[PDB]
Amino acid sequence: DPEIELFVKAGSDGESIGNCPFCQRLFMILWLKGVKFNVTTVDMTRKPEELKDLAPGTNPPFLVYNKELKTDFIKIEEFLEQTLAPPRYPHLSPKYKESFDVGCNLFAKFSAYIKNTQKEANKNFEKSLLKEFKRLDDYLNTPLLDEIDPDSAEEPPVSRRLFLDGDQLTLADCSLLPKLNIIKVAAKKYRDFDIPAEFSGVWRYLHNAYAREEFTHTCPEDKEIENTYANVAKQKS
Repeated sequence: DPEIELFVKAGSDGESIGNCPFCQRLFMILWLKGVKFNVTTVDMTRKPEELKDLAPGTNPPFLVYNKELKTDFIKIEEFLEQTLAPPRYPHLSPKYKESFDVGCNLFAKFSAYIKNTQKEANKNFEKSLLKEFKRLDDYLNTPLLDEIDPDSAEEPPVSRRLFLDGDQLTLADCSLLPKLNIIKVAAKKYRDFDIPAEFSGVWRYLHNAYAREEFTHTCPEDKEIENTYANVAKQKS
């Protein structure tokens, strides 16, 4: 294997894994590739010391691959998917771009919702979030074009696939799952929001996903997520 060290955001104690969904994204990618790697946390309250190195534009997440520094979010993902490739490593890119797009819109609506300072606007922001969850629910319940149901074969009426793009974890899941974890924790804490039980596709996905260590063991403690929104989630009225 190559020498890989992933530098992620440290939590409140300056040591634990912090709330950083792109850090978690990269953590999951490395785990799913099956490559040997280390994860080091960076205490962003001690930048002069922790930011070694440097090149001032270096900020977590960043990664050192055989001594080469790699930076800037998606560029790191692209490099890893390219370099850790078959025959030796598994291909993780999803077949369908839509598997990405459904996740980015959802997190944006949550962000608007959790940052809304006007309690009187809560109904609209909540409806907005729910509508995007319904989009995700629909995506997860609608069979993909290449989908073969294990029990009923091709062209099934409803989807029972495990994950966004099929039955294997892909980059699309590495993007969305950390964000879904954030939404679930933060929205419950600060808006008493639960993801509706009626969204059976979303819940099927969550159950499948929380059964995979690659996701659950890369999550920060819930309180790190709660800490992120402690100030911005305060409302007028």
